[PDB]
Amino acid sequence: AFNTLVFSDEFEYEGKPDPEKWHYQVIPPNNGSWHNNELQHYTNRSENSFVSDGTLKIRAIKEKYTFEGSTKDYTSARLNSKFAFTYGKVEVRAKLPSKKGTWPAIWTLGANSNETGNYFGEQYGNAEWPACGSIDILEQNGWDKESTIAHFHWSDLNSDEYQNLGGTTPITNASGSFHVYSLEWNASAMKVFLDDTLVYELKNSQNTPYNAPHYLLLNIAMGGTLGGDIPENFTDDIFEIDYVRIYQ
Ligand SMILES: OC[C@H]1O[C@@H](O[C@@H]2[C@@H](O)[C@H](O[C@@H]3[C@@H](O)[C@@H](O)O[C@H](CO)[C@H]3O)O[C@H](CO)[C@H]2O)[C@H](O)[C@@H](O)[C@@H]1O
Ligand SMILES: [Ca+2]
Repeated sequence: AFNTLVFSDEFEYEGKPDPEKWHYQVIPPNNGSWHNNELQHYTNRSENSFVSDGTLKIRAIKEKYTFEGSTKDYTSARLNSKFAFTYGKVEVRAKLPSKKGTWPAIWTLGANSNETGNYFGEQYGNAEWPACGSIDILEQNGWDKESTIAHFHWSDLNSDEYQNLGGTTPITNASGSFHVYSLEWNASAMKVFLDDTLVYELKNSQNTPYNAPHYLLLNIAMGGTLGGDIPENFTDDIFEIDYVRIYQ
């Protein structure tokens, strides 16, 4: 159904993520910290993201880092697409971090999120999460690298009731072998796959925030709710992305 390519990055250049395509988040949203009790700051430096040899790397590092008076013990990157879209098929081919404590994600936020320091501000609205909606195409927690997560977080348009549900699936060699993490999203349903396996399908409806533009996020959080305990010896780890493609 989704046969027209509308956004892609094949990462076949060298240096910073293409600034026509990617926006960095660096300002923490919660008084000097990220959410979910996560332990990193996110930066735009070559320490934490770079493109080389046909692939994007996001790299989390145990490193003391201070931003605007708030010191953390880890650094990473959190990218947002400067493409916003309503419906489509998103495909991201990647290798995931292997190390305990890492929490990689490939996900979306409604573009009316107005999250601090994002790219779209109040252009589309001002719907504080979860009312803006989100789709998790991929997460892994810190303690089980043999499973992936797909999940949805939202409140219905006629509600302040927060909903959150999804599924998981087994994965083999998530760090050493590329897999394709994908979403097929239309007015009827949102389906998340790992290669050809359906991880979760949620029916769409007008009562949901999944009928207006979303943007993509790519990140590695450290610690926090799904990162869990980080080994004392942690040095650094990479989330390597061969491409992002979006079709409509
Ligand atoms: O909106 C203010 C509200 O924010 C809540 O923080 C949420 C985070 O819980 C949420 O975490 C993401 C997960 O839902 C899941 O989508 O996967 C991603 C990637 O792993 C997680 O980051 O992210 C949204 C958007 O940044 C935050 O708004 C606080 O918990 C809550 O107290 C506060 O009111
Ligand atoms: Ca590539």
